[PDB]
Amino acid sequence: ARGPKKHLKRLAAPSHWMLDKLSGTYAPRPSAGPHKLRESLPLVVFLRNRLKYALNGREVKAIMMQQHVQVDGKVRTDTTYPAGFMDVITLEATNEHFRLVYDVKGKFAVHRISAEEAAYKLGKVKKVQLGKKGVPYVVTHDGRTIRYPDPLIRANDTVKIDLATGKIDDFIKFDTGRLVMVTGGRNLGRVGVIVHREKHEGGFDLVHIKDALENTFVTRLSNVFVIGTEAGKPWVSLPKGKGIKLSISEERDRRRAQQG
Amino acid sequence: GISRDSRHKRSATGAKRAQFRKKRKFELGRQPANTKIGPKRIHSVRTRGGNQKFRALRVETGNFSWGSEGVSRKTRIAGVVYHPSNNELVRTNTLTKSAVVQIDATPFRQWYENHYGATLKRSRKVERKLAARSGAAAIESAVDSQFGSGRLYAVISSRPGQSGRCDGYILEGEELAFYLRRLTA
Amino acid sequence: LTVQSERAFQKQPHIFTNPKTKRWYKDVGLGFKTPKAAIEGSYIDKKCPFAGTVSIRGKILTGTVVSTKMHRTIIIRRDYLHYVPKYNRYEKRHKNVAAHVSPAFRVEEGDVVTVGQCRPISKTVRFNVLKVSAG
RNA sequence: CCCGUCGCUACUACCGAUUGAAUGGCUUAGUGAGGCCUCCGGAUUGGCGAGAAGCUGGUCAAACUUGGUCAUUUAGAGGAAGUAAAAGUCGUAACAAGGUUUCCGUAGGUGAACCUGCGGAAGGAUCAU
RNA sequence: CGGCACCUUACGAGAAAUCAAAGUCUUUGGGUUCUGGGGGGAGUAUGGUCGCAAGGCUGAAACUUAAAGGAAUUGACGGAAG
RNA sequence: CAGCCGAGCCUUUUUUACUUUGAAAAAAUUAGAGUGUUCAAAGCAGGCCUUUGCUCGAAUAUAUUAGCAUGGAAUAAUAGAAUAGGACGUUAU
RNA sequence: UAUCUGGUUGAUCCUGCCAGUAGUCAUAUGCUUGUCUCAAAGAUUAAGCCAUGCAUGUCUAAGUAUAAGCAAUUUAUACAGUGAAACUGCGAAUGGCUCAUUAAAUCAGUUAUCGUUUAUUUGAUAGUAUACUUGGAUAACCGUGGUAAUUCUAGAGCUAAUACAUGCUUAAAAUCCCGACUGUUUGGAAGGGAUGUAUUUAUUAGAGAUGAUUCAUAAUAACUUUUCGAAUCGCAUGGCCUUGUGCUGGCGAUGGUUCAUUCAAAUUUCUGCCCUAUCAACUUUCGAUGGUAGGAUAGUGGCCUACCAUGGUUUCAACGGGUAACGGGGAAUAAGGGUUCGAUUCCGGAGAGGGAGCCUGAGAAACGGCUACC
RNA sequence: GAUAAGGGAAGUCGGCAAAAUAGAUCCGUAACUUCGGGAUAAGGAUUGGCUCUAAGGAUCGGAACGAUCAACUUAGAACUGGUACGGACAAGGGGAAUCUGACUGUCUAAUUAAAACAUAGCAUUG
Ligand SMILES: CC[C@H]1CN2CCc3cc(OC)c(OC)cc3[C@@H]2C[C@@H]1C[C@H]1NCCc2cc(O)c(OC)cc21
Ligand SMILES: [Mg+2]
Ligand SMILES: [Mg+2]
Ligand SMILES: [Mg+2]
Ligand SMILES: [Mg+2]
Ligand SMILES: [Mg+2]
Ligand SMILES: [Mg+2]
Ligand SMILES: [Mg+2]
Ligand SMILES: [Mg+2]
Ligand SMILES: [Mg+2]
Ligand SMILES: [Mg+2]
Ligand SMILES: [Mg+2]
Ligand SMILES: [Mg+2]
Ligand SMILES: [Mg+2]
Ligand SMILES: [Mg+2]
Ligand SMILES: [Mg+2]
Ligand SMILES: [Mg+2]
Ligand SMILES: [Mg+2]
Ligand SMILES: [Mg+2]
Ligand SMILES: [Mg+2]
Ligand SMILES: [Mg+2]
Ligand SMILES: [Mg+2]
Ligand SMILES: [Mg+2]
Ligand SMILES: [Mg+2]
Ligand SMILES: [Mg+2]
Ligand SMILES: [Mg+2]
Ligand SMILES: [Mg+2]
Ligand SMILES: [Mg+2]
Ligand SMILES: [Mg+2]
Ligand SMILES: [Mg+2]
Ligand SMILES: [Mg+2]
Ligand SMILES: [Mg+2]
Ligand SMILES: [Mg+2]
Ligand SMILES: [Mg+2]
Ligand SMILES: [Mg+2]
Ligand SMILES: [Mg+2]
Ligand SMILES: [Mg+2]
Ligand SMILES: [Mg+2]
Ligand SMILES: [Mg+2]
Ligand SMILES: [Mg+2]
Ligand SMILES: [Mg+2]
Ligand SMILES: [Mg+2]
Ligand SMILES: [Mg+2]
Ligand SMILES: [Mg+2]
Ligand SMILES: [Mg+2]
Ligand SMILES: [Mg+2]
Ligand SMILES: [Mg+2]
Ligand SMILES: [Mg+2]
Ligand SMILES: [Mg+2]
Ligand SMILES: [Mg+2]
Ligand SMILES: [Mg+2]
Repeated sequence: ARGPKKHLKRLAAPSHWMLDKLSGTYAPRPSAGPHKLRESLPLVVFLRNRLKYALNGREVKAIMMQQHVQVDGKVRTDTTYPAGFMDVITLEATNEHFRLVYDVKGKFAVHRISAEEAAYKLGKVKKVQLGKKGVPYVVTHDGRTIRYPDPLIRANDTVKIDLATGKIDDFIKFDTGRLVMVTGGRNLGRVGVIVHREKHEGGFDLVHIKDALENTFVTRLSNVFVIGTEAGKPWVSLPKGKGIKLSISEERDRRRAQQG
Repeated sequence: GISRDSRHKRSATGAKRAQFRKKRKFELGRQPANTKIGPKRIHSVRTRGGNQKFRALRVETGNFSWGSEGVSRKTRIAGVVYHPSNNELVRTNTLTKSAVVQIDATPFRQWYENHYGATLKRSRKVERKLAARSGAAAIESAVDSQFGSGRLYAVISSRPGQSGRCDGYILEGEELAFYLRRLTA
Repeated sequence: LTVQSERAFQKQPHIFTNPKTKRWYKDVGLGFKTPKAAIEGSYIDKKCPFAGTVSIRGKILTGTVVSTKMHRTIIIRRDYLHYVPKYNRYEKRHKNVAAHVSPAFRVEEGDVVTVGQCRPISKTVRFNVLKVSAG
């Protein structure tokens, strides 16, 4: 109606932000950016609701206006900047590096990483095509455009971005046996290897994935993210739980043993 | 104003539809350019997204292509001789797309004679180059005959009310024979 | 029946036959075979899936032809059972879908055709015939 | 026990001359603001250009008058009902073979119930000679 | 074999009278058409349609009302029989 | 030892409907796990010997016609070889 | 809690309703009311009418400061701190409210854009065949005012830009066309033009992507009331000597073409809406269904025009009428199946007294914008 | 025999007389009905001139095509003018009701044309 919306009602916010109902009428509307609104995590949510460094939105803005927060090695001062999957957030004042990777419960884990691993990131190739003057380029899942990619790189592949020069270190071809994290649907956050890709021309290709505990699930290729060349060899540190889904009874047993 | 919405029509079953909402700006139309022949007069139109369209209200010349020869030249437009949509556009000389027009033949005759040497003082190398181009210099009879009148048949390919250009290609082959039959009747 | 029956010359756009007739066609994909009447024919149809500029994408439907009285357009009847949960039973219902048929196909009322979705090519036509089974 | 005219009171709805009345939507025709596009125009104002008022023809089209139609309310002399109230007048049609068995369809007649003809039914007063 | 019926019983049904279907229905489902939803107002008013007409078919509402009704029992009564 | 499902071989070995499973399916609301808001309605908190910090969480089901993908072939439809214009010859001429 | 009870009779068993009974995230009202937590609330009738006040403004070191403003003399005689007024930019198209219209419409789930526009964010992307830096306006300001009256403004005099309008600076080749001369068996050539990117055609690759394209991209010939390839702003001030205002250069603001991305938008496939036949035929003059060409649009499309066919929907309920009808998530009650409700905390739609038309802008047919009628 | 400001039947027994309407094309058309009508109901729009366009045929030739010849009808468009145009002529006013005769028809030549006569239909008589 006459133009873009600028507000986000609290109840209409993505559920994986884990916002409380009664704290207010509105929720942080993520800005336009590398990641989609529904699949992002604004820095205000990360710094106040997750890390609890800031006590309120005034404080998260005070933190970010002092140039502390970096996303993918670049300073961001937008409190609603849409950080997303595989993004690296650096707070060198506290000497902390985080990567936004889904945990098996469907949420963005607070996943601390070493400084050496915080120097790169992975990106799922969305499309490969030719730019002006016949220069090929790759579009990753976070909207990055890398020119002159390896001519072997195709869609659904994973590239390793140097994240300081923006170049491609090396890549992983999408194929059977590759380590995968699921980035959408009800299997979001699970980690396994590709068992069989079932093609459907004009429809949605389906990928069969086997967990490390030999559990098999099916998910859309659009929800499939290659993160490693084989089982047990991920190119990034996995969050606690290793993307292994436990039943609610198993979780209850594990909590009973963990707590006594 | 002019609206392109489908709400005002009656359904495929014939039922009249009730009025759903007021006319929206993203479904507007505007008025035809009705391009004539005369000294160039072009008005810009501010379109959706801040883009620009050009209403050619009057044009004299255009870019016309000889497809077989692979050459394009800017030439005057003499008049509209045939229009498959409405004969009143022929009567009033209104330039739209797919209008059959007569264009000045001089730039193409000049290119042809300079390129091949025939009709419709040189060095030895130039004469040899022309001799090499010979054999391919024989064109269709129906096209050759027009050069006597100095005016070639062409069909407008651009949309003058959209781009401000009145461009086209020279009629050839069975398409030319088709419109020749249409003209003579 | 002649190809050049209109006030304008009928031809495929930007397909040039140099005098000093070349036909363009394409396969529509989704495992549908291009009829040889399209590869080898002479009709001109901008709305044909195989020789025209339309593309097949979206839904693939099948139905029974109930009308061929329009030029290059048919109406197919799709029969289905609608479930009424209160009575735990069904009722017969139907919907009429208008589809474009290219001259590469010959259809009569009673045939079963497979139509693929295309861009709106008329007020009521959004489907375009891809396959015909005689009835 | 009980039926119907007739008489009193009250209420509800109906028909009804009045080419009755009022309110709202849609619409033919006529008239038609205004914007937009276009056509000239050329106050004045920079060095051929910019350009206001206005003008031509279109386009979208509010709004008014008449007519038509749809819809919702409402008056009415008089006419003809229904119900409630009390069991007032006249009779006694039904319930017993209710004193002419009753009832149905149909058609005449008549203060009223009703009576009569024709053909049916038993829900008969006969499951039977 | 087909009919028109009848007699007995009640497995069974039914409120009962009664019913070989009015049974095989709370142990509820063989197929299918029509009709009813307390008594009146009322098969009336209105609109439509058929009819020469008489009328047929379709068909309300306001209002009013605590019963109306079915089968059977005992008694009372009968210008019914014994 | 029986029983219950799944298999795999050997025995001459066209269109649906239906049903299974899956993918994708907003939150709030509903059901429901955890959690002494002093109880509760709620909320999504919270807990640790008292912490220049450590640390469980924020589950899970349901949606249901339609569409998509999928396993099954009972039940109910549909088509085929009758003027043969029928089927196979994979390397038949 | 898968429940019933009173009323027809002298008594009986039924049919059957009336009455009783409980709940309501269901309203009103009467009587009554001590505490804690939580909390709806001018929807219904009148999308009826409104006094008054407020509800949308906005400046960083980084667009423009000669305030005849304040403040201090300081690294500063171009300015330098702070800072009204104005110009410029952006926002005002979000939010909030309401439910009048609306019955294949909205909406829900599910699709599509190989059918389009997209400010902004985020990635990429431009050496292209007067320069030590171009002009002339205007506001604020000063002072002359006119009107009873308004967020009215008029003459005259100044003056700025990231406002407005223009304009150069550059690699190395190489390729193509014309071609004086020349070689003279067809080669060499002086001299002229053209190369980036946008626009619009025509003709060629496309035998890297897609299920699929006339896709991406490239090439040839031209075209264009010629798009833009920075005449901008703050802080630091470094390096090389050929010590000349010499040559070079660090972190940033803002901006810019195209592609991608994101926030969106517009159309769009399939199936699904309550009562009514005392609504059975409807649509098609003057678009109804389809074909061809065009116009218009951001783009598809009878969206509109011209010509041509005679089509399209319907007892599987079309069309018409009613709705005390915005749709859905949901709500009440509930053995199961159901019945009833949903103006209303979220999502979609629509409207801003009734209509209609527009300006600006990426975005509005906007109403705390304008124009006209009622 | 014409015309007439403003009003518009107030005139008169009474709209008597006059006026208004009028051709053609297209649109639209109620009650009632003996279903045939009512009906030109009512009520609207257009119409000139000029310049064009389209459609509608015949006979020959072996042909969905050529040759030759030919009549005025209809439809559309542009332009044009003191908005005029069935330009003179020609040419319905209309509607709602009551009484009455069914209708077409007939008579009092020279004061009455009617509701009178006749009529079809119905009935009676010889
Ligand atoms: C010279 C002839 C005219 C003269 N004008 C002068 C103006 C005038 C104006 C009038 O009014 C404006 C008017 O009113 C009537 C009459 C006149 C007379 C009438 C006369 C002819 C006429 N005479 C009497 C009757 C009659 C019969 C006919 O057969 C007939 O045919 C030839 C004609 C006549
Ligand atoms: Mg809003
Ligand atoms: Mg796809
Ligand atoms: Mg059925
Ligand atoms: Mg109505
Ligand atoms: Mg009696
Ligand atoms: Mg009697
Ligand atoms: Mg007697
Ligand atoms: Mg008697
Ligand atoms: Mg008698
Ligand atoms: Mg007698
Ligand atoms: Mg018996
Ligand atoms: Mg019997
Ligand atoms: Mg009843
Ligand atoms: Mg009783
Ligand atoms: Mg209200
Ligand atoms: Mg409210
Ligand atoms: Mg309401
Ligand atoms: Mg109001
Ligand atoms: Mg209301
Ligand atoms: Mg209303
Ligand atoms: Mg913004
Ligand atoms: Mg088109
Ligand atoms: Mg078309
Ligand atoms: Mg309907
Ligand atoms: Mg409403
Ligand atoms: Mg409720
Ligand atoms: Mg609702
Ligand atoms: Mg509702
Ligand atoms: Mg609602
Ligand atoms: Mg609500
Ligand atoms: Mg809302
Ligand atoms: Mg609006
Ligand atoms: Mg308001
Ligand atoms: Mg208004
Ligand atoms: Mg507003
Ligand atoms: Mg408005
Ligand atoms: Mg307001
Ligand atoms: Mg007078
Ligand atoms: Mg007068
Ligand atoms: Mg008058
Ligand atoms: Mg008078
Ligand atoms: Mg008088
Ligand atoms: Mg008098
Ligand atoms: Mg008198
Ligand atoms: Mg007279
Ligand atoms: Mg008339
Ligand atoms: Mg007479
Ligand atoms: Mg006489
Ligand atoms: Mg006499
Ligand atoms: Mg007389």
